[PDB]
Amino acid sequence: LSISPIFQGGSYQLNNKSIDISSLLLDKLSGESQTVVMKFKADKPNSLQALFGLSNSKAGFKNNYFSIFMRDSGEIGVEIRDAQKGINYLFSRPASLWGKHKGQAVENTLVFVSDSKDKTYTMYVNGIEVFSETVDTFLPISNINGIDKATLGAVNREGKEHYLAKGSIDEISLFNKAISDQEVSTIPLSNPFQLIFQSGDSTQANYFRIPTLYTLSSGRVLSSIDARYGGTHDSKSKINIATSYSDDNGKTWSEPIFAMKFNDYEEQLVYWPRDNKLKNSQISGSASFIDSSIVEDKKSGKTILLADVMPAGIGNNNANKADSGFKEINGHYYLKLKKNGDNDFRYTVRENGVVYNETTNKPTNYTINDKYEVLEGGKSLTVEQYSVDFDSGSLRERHNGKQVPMNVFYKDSLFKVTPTNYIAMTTSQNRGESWEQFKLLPPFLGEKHNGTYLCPGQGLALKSSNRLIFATYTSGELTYLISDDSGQTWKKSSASIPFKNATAEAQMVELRDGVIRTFFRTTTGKIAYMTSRDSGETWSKVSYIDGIQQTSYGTQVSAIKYSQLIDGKEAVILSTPNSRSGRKGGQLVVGLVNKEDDSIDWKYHYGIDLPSYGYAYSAITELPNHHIGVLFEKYDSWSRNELHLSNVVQYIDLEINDLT
Ligand SMILES: CC(=O)N[C@H]1[C@H]([C@H](O)[C@H](O)CO)OC(C(=O)O)=C[C@@H]1O
Ligand SMILES: O=S(=O)(O)[C@]1(CNC2CCCCC2)C[C@@H](O)[C@@H](O)C1
Repeated sequence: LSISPIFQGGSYQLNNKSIDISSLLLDKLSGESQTVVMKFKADKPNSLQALFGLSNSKAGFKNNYFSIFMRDSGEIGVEIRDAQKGINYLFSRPASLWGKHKGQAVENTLVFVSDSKDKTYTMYVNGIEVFSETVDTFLPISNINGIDKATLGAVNREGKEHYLAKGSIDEISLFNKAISDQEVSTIPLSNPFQLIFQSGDSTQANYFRIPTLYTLSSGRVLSSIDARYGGTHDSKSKINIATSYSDDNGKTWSEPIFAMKFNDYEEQLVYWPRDNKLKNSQISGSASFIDSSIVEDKKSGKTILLADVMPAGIGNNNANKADSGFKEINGHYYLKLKKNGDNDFRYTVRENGVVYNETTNKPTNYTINDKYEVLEGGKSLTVEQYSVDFDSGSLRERHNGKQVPMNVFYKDSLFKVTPTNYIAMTTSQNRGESWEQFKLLPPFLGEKHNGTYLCPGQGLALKSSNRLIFATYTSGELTYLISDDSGQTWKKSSASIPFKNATAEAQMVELRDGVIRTFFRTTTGKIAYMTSRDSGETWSKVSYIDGIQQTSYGTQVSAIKYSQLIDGKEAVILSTPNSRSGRKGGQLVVGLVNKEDDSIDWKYHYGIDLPSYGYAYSAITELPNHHIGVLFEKYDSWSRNELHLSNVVQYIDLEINDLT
């Protein structure tokens, strides 16, 4: 750093008894700007505990203190309080911490900058900015009226220990300066994780959800994700699908590119509001992609990626359930279009993108190209792009002066698709270095049924054939999409399930040649499964796994077949929260296959981090060196308290010995 600390100490054990460092620190504090750098572990935290306190300990001044505190939910924050000044600041962010990794307490690196010149308080944990708050009336942390105690592991209020901590502070430094963002980035870290996608990267999305991982035949490992712009909200929103790969067993990852992108709205990095008045603000006029899945095709060598596609302002809540968006004429399916001013859909898209008029069966002078863009007489039509802002105190979506190709999925398009959900595919011929323009899959359940929903994660490539399968769900069933010709044509295999309107997110493993077990989310608090023994043509009844708990609403479960024997048996690995309370208590569960009947003995449970720390959607893959890569949402993506968090989708590397 550009300056030396005014105080430095270390190896403090916090065992429900605070340590007083007043004599060491208080007379060193000077000026109105301070930086606290603290390396600390808390693998068995109390419900709510202070790591560091500056306080007025005298009778009558219980509300005059500064503290850095944490919760056993993983939340970190500060309080800055002075009764005389009439100031009570509370800043925090959920899901900011690690507890344990590979059975070992994680050294978290916390940097808090209190900057009087910019009147801004900024918190970083593990190299990640979790909050930055500017105020009209700045309160320097050591200018609190009557401060007489500096405390580790509690806050001294009126002579008593409040917020008693269990943990350790291995290193703490304080500086009479607000160190710059640049200098913060030089502070050495001890992180157990890495980021593949992150705020400020090439996607310019401040948020990410729905990770995938897939190990390709070359040894490259590929990842996809929802790059979500309008906070962490599902569609309707602006969301693109981004990808990144690793050629060195997950050690380093490429700068992300888009596999599927719309441009009716600008790609903006926005700090979405988290207060109770505005947090449900939602980009409402943008088209989007959501929930991707990846597979590799042995035949063509192509990588194939599917995702749901949502027209402008559409998501699963308002998608028309009674319309596929296609017209069936003969045995063929054609995308329907509504033209500006018509109250019905009087057009279809035919072969070679010719826009046809259904009311008179004439072709028009309009065509749809390979990017689903509108051409008139071969000339590209355009629309004006939108940008979003909260400058007026609420969400505004408005034209920004920039023209972009007119797309049938856009709000401002001359021709518009049916307001319902679709599935598209794209392919890469260079293992994720570039992606083709996407194609819509045809409808599978008839003219008047909305599309199914893609199960995020991996598709399945069968070992002994060229069959490709992508699981999807809808009301009352899993609908497996099957291709035997490199994704050129698809057919459905329907498998009834005993829940109506479920989110039956399903992932498959091939237990042995032609035998597929599918594990899926339900509404019962238990993960279910079904088996196919004819490469997906037919499916067994549904069974449930005991020994793992989910919530009533459930969470995606990822699943792989391990290439190596474990305890002499074939192994399957599941990744899921294990909790009936929320999306937390992340585990990998190792199951050994009983060859006699293909039953699975769930023998090992690996705790990814604390039971109380967040874990939601996840991706797992066997890396080429036989380690396991896990990319997962490290927060509760269901909780309405943990919306719009940045850099919570994280990646770790595990070995089987860590799991057993
Ligand atoms: C297409 C879509 O909306 N998919 C979303 C899915 C869906 O909303 C479901 O109906 C309710 O779980 O929910 C979740 C979720 O965190 O639970 C993530 C998906 O991105
Ligand atoms: O067996 S595959 O289905 O082709 C696959 C990869 N197998 C290799 C075997 C050799 C070690 C690394 C993983 C498993 C799925 O989880 C995908 O990652 C693709």
